[PDB]
Amino acid sequence: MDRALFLAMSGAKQNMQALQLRANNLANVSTTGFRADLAQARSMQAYGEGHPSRVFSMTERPGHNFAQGSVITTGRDLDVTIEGSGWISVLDHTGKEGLTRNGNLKVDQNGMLTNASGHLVLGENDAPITLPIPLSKIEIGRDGTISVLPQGAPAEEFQAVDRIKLVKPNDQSLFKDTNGLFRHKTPNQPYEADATVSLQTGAIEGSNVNAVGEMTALIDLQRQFEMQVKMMSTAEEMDKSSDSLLRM
Amino acid sequence: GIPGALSNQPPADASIPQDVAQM
Amino acid sequence: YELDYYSKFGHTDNYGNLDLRNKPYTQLPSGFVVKGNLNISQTPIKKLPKGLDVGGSLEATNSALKTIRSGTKIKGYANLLGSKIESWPRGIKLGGYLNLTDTPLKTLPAKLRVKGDLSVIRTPISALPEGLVVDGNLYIGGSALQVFPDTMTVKGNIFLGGNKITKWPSNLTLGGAVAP
Amino acid sequence: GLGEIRQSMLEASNVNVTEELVNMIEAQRVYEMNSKVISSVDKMMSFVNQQL
Amino acid sequence: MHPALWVSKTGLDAQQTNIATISNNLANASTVGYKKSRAVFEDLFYQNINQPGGQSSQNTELPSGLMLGAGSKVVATQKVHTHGNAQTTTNALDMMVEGDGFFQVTLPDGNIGYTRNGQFTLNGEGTLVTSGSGYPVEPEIVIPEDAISITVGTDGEVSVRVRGQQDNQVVGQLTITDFVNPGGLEPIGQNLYLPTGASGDPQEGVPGLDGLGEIRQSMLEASNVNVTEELVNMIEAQRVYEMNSKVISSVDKMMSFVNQQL
Repeated sequence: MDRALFLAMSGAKQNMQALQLRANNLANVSTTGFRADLAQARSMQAYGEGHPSRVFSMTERPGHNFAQGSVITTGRDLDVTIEGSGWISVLDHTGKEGLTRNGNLKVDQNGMLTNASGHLVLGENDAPITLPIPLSKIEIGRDGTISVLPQGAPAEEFQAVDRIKLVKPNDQSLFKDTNGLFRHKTPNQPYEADATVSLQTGAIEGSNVNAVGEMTALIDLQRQFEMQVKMMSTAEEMDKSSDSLLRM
Repeated sequence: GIPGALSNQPPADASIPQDVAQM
Repeated sequence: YELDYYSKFGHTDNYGNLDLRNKPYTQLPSGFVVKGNLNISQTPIKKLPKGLDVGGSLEATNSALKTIRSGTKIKGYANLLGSKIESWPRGIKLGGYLNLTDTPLKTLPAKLRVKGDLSVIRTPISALPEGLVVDGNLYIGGSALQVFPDTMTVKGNIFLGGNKITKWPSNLTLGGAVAP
Repeated sequence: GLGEIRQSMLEASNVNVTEELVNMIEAQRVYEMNSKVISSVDKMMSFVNQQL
Repeated sequence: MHPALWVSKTGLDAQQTNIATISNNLANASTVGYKKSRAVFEDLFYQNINQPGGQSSQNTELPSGLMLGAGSKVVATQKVHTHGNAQTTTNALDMMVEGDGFFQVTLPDGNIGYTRNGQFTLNGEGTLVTSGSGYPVEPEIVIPEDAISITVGTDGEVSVRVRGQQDNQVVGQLTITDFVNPGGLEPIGQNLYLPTGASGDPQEGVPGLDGLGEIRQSMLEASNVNVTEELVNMIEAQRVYEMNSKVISSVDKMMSFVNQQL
């Protein structure tokens, strides 16, 4: 009726969306290699004839928290965590290359090296890494080199077979896709395998969700949500009062 | 008129020479 | 007074737009760099520091801006409607228009290039410099101009604004027309 | 490449009791935090149909 | 947000960094040649609210000149490069530096990293390498197979005893590096430091001349962490952390009252 009902409704709806965005981070505190999503609000003015008094606010995801996660020491050979900044190249079920930070690796019955989510890990050849089937000792190098020991072979047979593809692009050019894999915003952009990133083998990288940061965002989203609801109530209260004009 | 009053039109800006030049 | 490292921090938004509207500042730090638009309208600033680099637009309407030092770079436009500037320096990197309406401007540097419109409305300027090239419209309404330079390039329409033109350029490539 | 049989021996469980206790601490805290969000959403929804 | 909420949150993040750097020190309480770190706090900038002119000396004792802070932050995790105590071991391949000086090892990428850790050993070829990842020590020191003992002098002069001939044959000489500002060195893990701009240029020289330290064989440098200092600072960090939580809830209750009463 006054268009301030919808101006406040559109703000209250967006505050719920930001609340859900923060809720996903808290639901994913223990997730491995999880980058917390950032939430903010953007002011978009309604340009047109009349006084510039109506400005909408909509929530967006400007970026992600690319800080180093909490490293968990597991003493497992097939667990690796990226030191500092970096990524691991994996292809999902669609055969589409995407960057990940989950270094919880495993070997299937055929020998292909996958991660906890089943994404095949790429290597120097840019093809999924395949290991000889009857292994005896698998050690992951600090730079990503994979050295294996054939079954029954003596100690002095630690030959390298593959090198984990570690990619360190600009963090501002990466977006989180629909399946948690970060990809270039510009499509058809090759992932250059960096040789500077290092793996801290024997440990797993946790999530970087700042629990306090989400909680203080929640309490501010609640108060701003409630204040706009009062604006909706006072908008209809004014409308009801301004109805006796035609009540002759 | 009042000084410093906001305008109801997009704010001519920098990128896209189009605005930086046309008055 | 002057502008310090922390004085400017209170007048900057998330996109580096410096707003000094009616602020009692008289000068800016030497070698000043502003990421976004700079607004110094209605300010007692008399001279801009040398090496000023603006990533946006300049607005100094109704201000005390009188002197500009050479080497200043402006990505956008320079809006000086109603300032106190008397002379325009040579070598200013300007990517927009130069609005000098209601200014005491008298002289302009030779071979000046303006990438947009040029307004010298109500200015005591006596003669446009030879080699002046304008990529937009020309406003000379209410000015003291009565003689045009021999060669000038106005990509837009020249607006006389009332003053009588006694001499026309010999080499003039005009994309528009001439209006009184 | 196979292992060797050792007589009069046994293999103890490889569980790390300290790891489980540390895991319990984190899991309990995450459990309580998500409960607050559910309570927060319900209180926000309560404010809507009560104020309006 | 209400500005009082984020002011208190910066105090919470400042203490979280303090807790992180204080748990790391206690984790490396037995690491050989480990230098403790302390979190250094500094207050954020104050903004003039009632006087946008930016003149904070006009009426500072008046409401017009009021200035409000933006919280606190951890400005640096300063390393305290004090000398540690001596551990007397039986191994002949571990060394120690008496005073100022840093050992030199060659990283896989080519540049050298400086360390206080003296736990060394030999590889298959016999070169002196680190006891951990195995990075060789600069300059290279190769021990002959016929050698029966290793003697490292106070000036790093490495000599071995070989039977069939008296006098020890010298097979190399250690050399240590000192820095003008060792606190500016970048820790990279594995008991290694990388030179930075704030540290200054490396100053290399024989271990025992020009103010450098002396190499001690069969001796190790203990970590300089003070476990009691960490526990005391841990106590303060918790209480400051709790206090900033109280005010955040206090602001939340006040704002909840506003939209519930009005």
